Amino acid sequence: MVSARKIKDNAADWHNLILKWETLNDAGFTTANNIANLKISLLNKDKIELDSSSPASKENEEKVCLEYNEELEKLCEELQATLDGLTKIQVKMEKLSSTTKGICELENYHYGEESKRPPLFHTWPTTHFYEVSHKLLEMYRKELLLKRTVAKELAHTGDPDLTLSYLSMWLHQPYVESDSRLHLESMLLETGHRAL
Amino acid sequence: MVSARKIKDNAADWHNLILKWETLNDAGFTTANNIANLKISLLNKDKIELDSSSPASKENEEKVCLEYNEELEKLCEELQATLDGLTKIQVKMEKLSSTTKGICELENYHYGEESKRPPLFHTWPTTHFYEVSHKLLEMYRKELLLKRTVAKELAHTGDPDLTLSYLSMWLHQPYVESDSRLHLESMLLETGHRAL
Amino acid sequence: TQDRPLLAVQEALKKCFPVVEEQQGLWQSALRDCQPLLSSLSNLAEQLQAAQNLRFEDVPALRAFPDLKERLRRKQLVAGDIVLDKLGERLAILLKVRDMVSSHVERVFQIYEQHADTVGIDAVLQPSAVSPSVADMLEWLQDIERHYRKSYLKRKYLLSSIQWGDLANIQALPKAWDRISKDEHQDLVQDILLNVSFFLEE
Amino acid sequence: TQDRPLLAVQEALKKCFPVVEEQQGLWQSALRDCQPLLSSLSNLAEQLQAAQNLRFEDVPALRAFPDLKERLRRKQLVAGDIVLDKLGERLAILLKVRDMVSSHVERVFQIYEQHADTVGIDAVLQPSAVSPSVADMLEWLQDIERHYRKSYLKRKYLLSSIQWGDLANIQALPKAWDRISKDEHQDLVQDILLNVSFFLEE
Repeated sequence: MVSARKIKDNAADWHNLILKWETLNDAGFTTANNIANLKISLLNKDKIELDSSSPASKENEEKVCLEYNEELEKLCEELQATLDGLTKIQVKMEKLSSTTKGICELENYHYGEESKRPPLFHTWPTTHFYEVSHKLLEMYRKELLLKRTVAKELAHTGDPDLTLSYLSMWLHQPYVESDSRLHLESMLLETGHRAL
Repeated sequence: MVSARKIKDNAADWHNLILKWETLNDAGFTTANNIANLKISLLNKDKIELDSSSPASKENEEKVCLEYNEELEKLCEELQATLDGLTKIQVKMEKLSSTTKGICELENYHYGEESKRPPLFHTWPTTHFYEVSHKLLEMYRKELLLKRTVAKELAHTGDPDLTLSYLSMWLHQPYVESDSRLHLESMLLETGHRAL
Repeated sequence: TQDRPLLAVQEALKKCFPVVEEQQGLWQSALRDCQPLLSSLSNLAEQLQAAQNLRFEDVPALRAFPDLKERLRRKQLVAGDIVLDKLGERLAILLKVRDMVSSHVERVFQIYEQHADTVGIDAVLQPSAVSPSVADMLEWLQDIERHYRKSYLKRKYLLSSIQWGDLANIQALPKAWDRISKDEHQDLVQDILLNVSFFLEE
Repeated sequence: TQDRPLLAVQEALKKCFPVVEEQQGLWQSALRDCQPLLSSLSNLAEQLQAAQNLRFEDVPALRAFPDLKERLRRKQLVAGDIVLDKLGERLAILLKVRDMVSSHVERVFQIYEQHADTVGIDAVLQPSAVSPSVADMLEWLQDIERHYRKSYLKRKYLLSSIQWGDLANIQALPKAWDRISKDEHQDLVQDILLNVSFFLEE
């Protein structure tokens, strides 16, 4: 009953953490888009330095490069703050999958070894809550590791088609399958959160 | 970008129309030269008529005066057909100078009035494409009006030294200064037709 | 008939223009939803094109990332069909607005044709101090019925360019979409409802 | 080298809009000639009205010549028919402007109906960078043809209602005449000729 309430409690926290992930991802996409506009504005200024090639654009190359650096490191720290925010979510997500992970370990043990399985709610056995908690966790573990790589390489790259694809992966997150919203509803309707 | 393609298009059409002018000028010089030789051939035959016997009336004079006139009117229509051809070219010249004129009309607003004008290609502002289209137009506009006057007076005149000077002006064309060939290359090398 | 055979027409107009006022509110609330939808169509078009250009790439960062090039493409198309389905919902709103006005105006014109020979040609053309003439009331409803029907055709045909799949064409969708609005009579439905604002509250 | 059946329609429009500009010049120069003429009509209406109010009264000083009311009125009515004859000349100008646009546009529409099945439904709707779509070109000429015919009706009906007596109506003629313009779309023809001003010079 306490393990049953914690399954319902984890099911609720899984929904809240997903909303926190997509919300922080929106603020991160704004920072990343500003990084892209900073790379494009620097390339645009590089053409202006080649047009007004007087002995005053080679000085403004140093002025613009310093404003570019100070804003780039500020956006890198802002984007790293978004990474840390998504990492705290991922830590809580691993904590939700590991907390559930203990429940069935002692639930199948309390009654010997396979004698009869009591349903925690109306139908879903305790094992089925793992297949959702593990798939949801592995999806965001891959997504977090990808978003880290995109954050590092976005500032280093200069290719336009690569910058667009970098922003593309960040906006719509790939590793989180589209069916993840349905698997969440299949568990929220089971635990009693979603209205009957 | 759209201003760049239409400027390059005008640079090509400006070159093509010049070639049509010099070709029609050759056919026009052939027609005009035939008129000059026709005036001289009649004078030479008039000297032969004075070397003829006194007991001779205008037997061949009536035949020659009609064939000479009919051929003169035929050559006047042939030369006028060349004039009309060069006039259609000059109309297209005015269409090229007003089209370029409109390109800079929207170029001066895009960059306010306090910022430098970025060159449409490598070393040419949009305003400079107008100053060439206007001077080139003024040259052939003057030349067209002269070719009209020379064509009208060539058939009317009988002065030998005046006829020779008439052919000289159609041949070299005075109003078309020698610098027209260099300004044409300065357009094509910029727009990307001629290799820099 | 009534004590005045024109009262049946004035009552039809007093009920028709407030309906046109509601339909213009839905017509504009749908066109505003289409500005970011077409912007997201041009946005996904740029992403899809750049991603397809980079099928030959060998990024060192792309290591230990399986099916990433494959999933991104599928994920872009899913988000694209969502924008297309929402645009189809907005066309349904614009079509419903068109069918509403094209039906109310036809019903008001049927009421007019019942008493066309009995009201008199002088009562229709005669305006009041604050209400325009009943003839201009009907003719303005004819211009409104034209504005919605003539715009809905261009709205659907221009939004059929998605069938070409041309990444360059769908990138200029918001550029040509805003052209349909500015080229039409943008200040027409709100301006006709202004001259009749005195006739409604009688 | 180019689309042939579209050049016949493009040349028809390049020759039609300059005609609309000329007809608008006479149309506006005629409505301006009606502003002081109707003002003098309201003046003569006030004189005839005040004289008619005091045609049955008997002021002792004017009793010395009792044949004064007859002469004064005849002189007032003569100046009234002079204004009416000049106003009829301006209606002839507005009639000529209406007949020229309603006939030339029909001729341009004959050229369009010759190639309606050959140009293609896609070529008409497609606009240029500075020239509107050929569909908007024709529909705007229909709106101008409507504007002149719908205004000529109000100009002619209002200038024929003055003959039906009513001493008060001819005193309020400039009030309802200036209403004809303000109630319609006065700034309509000048805006259509503005969007097509780029199409005329090639």
